[PDB]
Amino acid sequence: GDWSALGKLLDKVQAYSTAGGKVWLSVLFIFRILLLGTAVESAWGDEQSAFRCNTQQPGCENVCYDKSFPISHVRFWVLQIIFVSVPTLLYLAHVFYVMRKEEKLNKKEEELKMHLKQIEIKKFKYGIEEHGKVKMRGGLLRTYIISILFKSIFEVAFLLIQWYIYGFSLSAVYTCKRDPCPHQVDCFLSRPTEKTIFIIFMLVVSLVSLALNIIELFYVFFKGVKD
Amino acid sequence: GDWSALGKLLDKVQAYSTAGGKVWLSVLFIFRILLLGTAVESAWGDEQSAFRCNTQQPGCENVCYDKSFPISHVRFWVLQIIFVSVPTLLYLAHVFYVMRKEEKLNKKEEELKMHLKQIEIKKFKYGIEEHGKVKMRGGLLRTYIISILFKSIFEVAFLLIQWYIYGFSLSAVYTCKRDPCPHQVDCFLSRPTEKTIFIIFMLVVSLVSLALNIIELFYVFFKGVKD
Ligand SMILES: CCCCCCCC(=O)OC[C@H](COP(=O)(O)O[C@@H]1[C@H](O)[C@H](O)[C@@H](OP(=O)(O)O)[C@H](OP(=O)(O)O)[C@H]1O)OC(=O)CCCCCCC
Ligand SMILES: CCCCCCCC(=O)OC[C@H](COP(=O)(O)O[C@@H]1[C@H](O)[C@H](O)[C@@H](OP(=O)(O)O)[C@H](OP(=O)(O)O)[C@H]1O)OC(=O)CCCCCCC
Repeated sequence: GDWSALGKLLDKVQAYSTAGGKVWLSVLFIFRILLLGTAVESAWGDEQSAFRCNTQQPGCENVCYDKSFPISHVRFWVLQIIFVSVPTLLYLAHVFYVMRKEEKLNKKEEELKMHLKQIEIKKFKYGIEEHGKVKMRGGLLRTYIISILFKSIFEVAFLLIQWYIYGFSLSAVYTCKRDPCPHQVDCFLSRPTEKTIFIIFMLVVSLVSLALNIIELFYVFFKGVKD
Repeated sequence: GDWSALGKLLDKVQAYSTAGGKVWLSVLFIFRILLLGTAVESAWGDEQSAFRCNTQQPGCENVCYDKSFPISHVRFWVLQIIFVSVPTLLYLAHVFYVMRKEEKLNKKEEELKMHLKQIEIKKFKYGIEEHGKVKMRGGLLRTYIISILFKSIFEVAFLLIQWYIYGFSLSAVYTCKRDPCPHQVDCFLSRPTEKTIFIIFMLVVSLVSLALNIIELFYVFFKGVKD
């Protein structure tokens, strides 16, 4: 694949994050990315060539396959993985902006050495005191919360879309009724059992990730209330 | 074919018959027998090999053909021709019995030459006077009438059966729904137009024959009333 850039960026962002965020990144790296690339994507290797129908009408097989699978599961999961990673990058960008502000303020104070008072109050407001121990307060906390909410809503929306379109199982026999197939025809899928097992596994993984980020949000809210 | 024996017997029986009976025998020989043997039977030469359906399920073609054609038209017409010829043979047998009685009575009278009175009354009762001019009176008339009625009822029964089973036309496309064919399949006949034309022609011929024998019955009833 080509997941090198996204993996590198996630490795860059995982340095400064909460424990729940680190666990979420770890499970995303292990189960969502590694498992799909290694063995899951090989199952959908001949979902088109092994598909066949019980007719001799030309062109009915392509129409029935297009009717049966509007979009492959592997591509759907890739799109989901892409769409549940942007807000972390947004948080990384905001952290880098905070770092730039810290560097400029440090340069100004080094130049200086009531200005000290305002420099210190600005360094405390952004949570930059130890030169490498950026804390979450004011803006970073807001960005983190909105990122968590966006990730959760994207995941639940994708789950609902998948539930509406396909369901959570693949029957061994599919009934096709569309031109130019005369009347109704019978078509047979390929590897229904493995696909059902992997779909259930991915559903479980998605639910676990949802619960994990919910726990992370609750913990960060409690930490904010602590102050 | 093997119609030689029946044709010979009909040639034997046509010697002594009414004009309507002779015309009926002529039309039966010309249109019913000659036409069917010459060209009509060749049309149903590949009604099985040219039949095909739009499926690749093994054994569906035979089942659909058996569903479509319970009995071929040619065999039905042959059976009809056979079943609308027996009563003429029965009349021929009765005429031969009358001839035997005439020969025995002639032998007895030649032996003799009040007995003359009874011989003459028996020769008049059976209508045997001129030694070769047998007339219809008493028993022959009854046999002729019952033969005509039996022929008419057989013909109308066969016509009704054909109307109930097939109809009077063959559509170019037939819909088949029977195991092991999955759902419904489309099957295509062979030479629908020629078969429809010949079916209509045979129906017209049968109606003409029915009208002819009705006219013959009316004429013979009038002749009987004449006495
Ligand atoms: C049931 C758990 C409920 C809490 C779950 C909390 C989340 C969880 O499960 O792991 C993350 C957590 C915090 O780790 P993290 O390094 O971020 O935080 C440490 C500590 O918990 C305080 O946050 C700070 O020290 P102190 O306290 O001011 O001296 C300081 O962090 P910070 O403030 O400078 O950033 C750290 O010493 O790890 C723990 O071991 C918590 C202690 C209890 C671990 C044992 C379980 C009670
Ligand atoms: C509209 C027709 C209505 C009648 C249709 C009648 C049926 C029809 O169309 O053809 C058969 C018919 C009878 O022929 P067939 O030879 O059986 O009978 C002749 C005749 O008609 C009488 O029956 C008898 O003679 P006669 O009269 O006693 O001297 C004698 O027969 P039979 O008694 O010994 O067995 C015969 O001379 O032929 C005709 O030419 C009828 C005369 C009219 C022909 C012209 C048309 C009027």
